[PDB]
Amino acid sequence: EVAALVIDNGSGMCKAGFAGDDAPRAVFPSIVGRPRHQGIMVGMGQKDSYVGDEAQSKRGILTLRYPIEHGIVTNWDDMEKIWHHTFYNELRVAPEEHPVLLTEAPMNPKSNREKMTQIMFETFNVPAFYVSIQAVLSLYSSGRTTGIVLDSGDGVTHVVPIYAGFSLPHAILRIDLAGRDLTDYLMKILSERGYSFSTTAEREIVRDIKEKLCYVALDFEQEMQTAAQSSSIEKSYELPDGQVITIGNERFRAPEALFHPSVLGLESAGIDQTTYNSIMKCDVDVRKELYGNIVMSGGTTMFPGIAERMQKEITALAPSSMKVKIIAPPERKYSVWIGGSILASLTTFQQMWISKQEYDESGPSIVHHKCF
Amino acid sequence: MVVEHPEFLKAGKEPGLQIWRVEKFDLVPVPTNLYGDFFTGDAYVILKTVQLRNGNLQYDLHYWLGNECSQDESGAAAIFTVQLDDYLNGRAVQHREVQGFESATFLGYFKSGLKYKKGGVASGF
Ligand SMILES: Nc1ncnc2c1ncn2[C@@H]1O[C@H](COP(=O)(O)OP(=O)(O)OP(=O)(O)O)[C@@H](O)[C@H]1O
Ligand SMILES: [Ca+2]
Ligand SMILES: [Mg+2]
Repeated sequence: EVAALVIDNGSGMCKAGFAGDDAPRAVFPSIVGRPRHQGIMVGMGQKDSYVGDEAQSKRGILTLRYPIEHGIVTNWDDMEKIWHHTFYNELRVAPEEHPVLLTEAPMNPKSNREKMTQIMFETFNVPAFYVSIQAVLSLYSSGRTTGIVLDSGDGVTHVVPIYAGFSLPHAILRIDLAGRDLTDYLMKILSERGYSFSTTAEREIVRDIKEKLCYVALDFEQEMQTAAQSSSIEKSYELPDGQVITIGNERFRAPEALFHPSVLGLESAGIDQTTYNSIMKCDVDVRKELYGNIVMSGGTTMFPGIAERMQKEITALAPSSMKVKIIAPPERKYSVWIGGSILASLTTFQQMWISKQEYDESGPSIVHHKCF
Repeated sequence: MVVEHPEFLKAGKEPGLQIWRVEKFDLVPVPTNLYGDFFTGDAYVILKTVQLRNGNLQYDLHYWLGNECSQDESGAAAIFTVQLDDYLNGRAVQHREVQGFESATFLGYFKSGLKYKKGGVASGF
């Protein structure tokens, strides 16, 4: 029939597409831009709002805003503009014609979940709706019903233990350090090497250096000095201006903040310790399966060496007899979205949607149990 | 549970073994005469139902993942497993069975062992 629409609203990037597709058709920055002074002509800022890539490219004349902070919607007017844009300009379909599956961050407040439900039914007039926890979709994507998902995105990093299909809320832990923080951190240490990056285009360069040259060191200490005595770890980066530069140890120093947030004046356990902490809050019978199914999702887990470093660190914290296994799907930047695409395409899911009729009779508060 | 699917209605009614193959986002029964034959490019769901002394039914749900099955097949096999467990009131124990690492329990369901077959139904993607 009519494909369901699947949208994963990341703090940094929105992934949108049609259920049944193997990947999101549209992946764009979760930004809403508005003219500081709107015009009456082409190229002057005639539209009352811009979303995504366009808002980004028209930086010079717009005021950009991010309605999602740490995976939580904090500006509903702006969120609705992103959603409107997503349906009509990105997917190019009217929402009233399709079931819509949205994702949410672990531990998303109940008021937010109901507001989202209300907007979808009352504003976009969707015929069917469902909301899924991001980490759970990633777990399904990996072909499992049990595991502990480490989802490090742009805005937040969550550790979510899931047993037999159900997350264990009491054990979910959040680390308030993610990709945005890493880019800013690389921007600082690169700056202290004698280079300059402070504007958004410059920051975008640093983000590019982060996603292309950075890596997680297996043993930080020994790695450091291996850059001290050699130029074995140095790679050259060709700037947009032609000028070429050399990134050295900043390559592994930046992502190291994931293991030691202290480097950002942040007093929080790193991702390895937090994964152990979460597993420890779970029932014994479940821990063995969690240790054996540590699933990585999110762009910030894309750093080469991260799985090898997590395997080592977790092995050291777990009992010696414990089989520890780290699963890092190559497609983990889209794991959440793919999980949603699969879920919404299942013949068996067709009775799971909250209907318009149901919403009409019981309202938005039905979302919590309906999407449990 | 609010799930309406013909195979869900047939699931775990009498003691025995039931096998379904994931075929393009649907759960399709495997003919009984072929139980034991598994396509390595496919994913399947196996339900072993045993009659308990007190009259209750004990369930073991195994989702078998072929070495070459696509992401939609393994993802659906996992989700179908959770859904069936939920439909059967959660009385089952879920087992993930990867080609080459099947549990002794799973293998024990097949007297003549397993017959791997290269190939399978195309991805639903
Ligand atoms: N190859 C890579 N190596 C390191 N970081 C990467 C890579 N690719 C993307 N990233 C980073 O991942 C982040 C985006 O990740 P992701 O799409 O998972 O986040 P999100 O969904 O928008 O965030 P959140 O779930 O916090 O709401 C950005 O900071 C980006 O720079
Ligand atoms: Ca197949
Ligand atoms: Mg995300």
